[PDB]
Amino acid sequence: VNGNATEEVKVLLDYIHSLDGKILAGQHSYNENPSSFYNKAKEISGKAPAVWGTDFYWNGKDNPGERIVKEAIDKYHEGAIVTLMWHVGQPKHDPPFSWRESVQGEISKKEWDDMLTPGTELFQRWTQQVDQVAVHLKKLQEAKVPILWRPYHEMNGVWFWWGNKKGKDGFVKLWKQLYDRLVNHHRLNNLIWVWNANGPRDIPGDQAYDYKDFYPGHKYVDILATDVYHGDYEQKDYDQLVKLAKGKPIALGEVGQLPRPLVLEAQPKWSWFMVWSNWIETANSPERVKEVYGYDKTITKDEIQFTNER
Repeated sequence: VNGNATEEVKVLLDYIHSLDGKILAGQHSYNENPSSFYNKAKEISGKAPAVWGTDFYWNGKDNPGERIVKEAIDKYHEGAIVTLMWHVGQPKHDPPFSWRESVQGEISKKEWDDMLTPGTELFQRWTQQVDQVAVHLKKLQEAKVPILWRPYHEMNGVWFWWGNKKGKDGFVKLWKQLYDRLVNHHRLNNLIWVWNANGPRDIPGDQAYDYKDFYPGHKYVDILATDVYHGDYEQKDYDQLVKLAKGKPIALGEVGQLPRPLVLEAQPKWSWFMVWSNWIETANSPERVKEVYGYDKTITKDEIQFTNER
């Protein structure tokens, strides 16, 4: 969607568009030890994941960005595909951001509106929090690393402060404001924009609403993704996301229980999956990890081949 996209983004997006039934194996790690569960997945399966993921979440004393960037460049240099997300507290707060009180804290309609209104204190504070991540994305651009960038994820859920914000002044306006700041202000051209929702559900106190109610338009999204835990690979949910994506790639942005081959045969459009940290052990038997990593359509790091290198 970025006319100024770098060559590594165009190469990676062409590769993802070419998967046509194949799926990249991926693994997320907490940024405190940003490859610890990537390495565990390799120990369990015998193969390194194709996709390496971590998170800019500033939950501890120190800004994690430098540590993340150093390992992302190393993993890219090792041949992995890099994905990054960003748990973050509210503009009204400072890091480290409390999980319960900030990331999942309440936000008023006025505070939300102010964060989307240039000139207010909350908009100014929001720009500063964005810039604390942008500086690291810019270092990754200088290293020529393309990023599967998944900001403000699970936005159809009710649990995050940015969640369940409907209407033209809701989530889609936050997405576009972040897009403008990163692409136009910071001239970040190495990002692939992954709009990463949650599987919908109508559970009291724990709802996640329809995908389309939070989609900012094709102009602002490269890839659509969803998070599927408990093995809940519903065919109808897959059909809903494929319909919204209208030819854009889709992916399993987070999973716990891995998708079995039968699920992947029925749902071939998933372009990657990313297991959430130690769910690689707690939600999957070693046999299941090996079954999925060994499936003929699953691509691990050693198997990535860009068509221009053949």
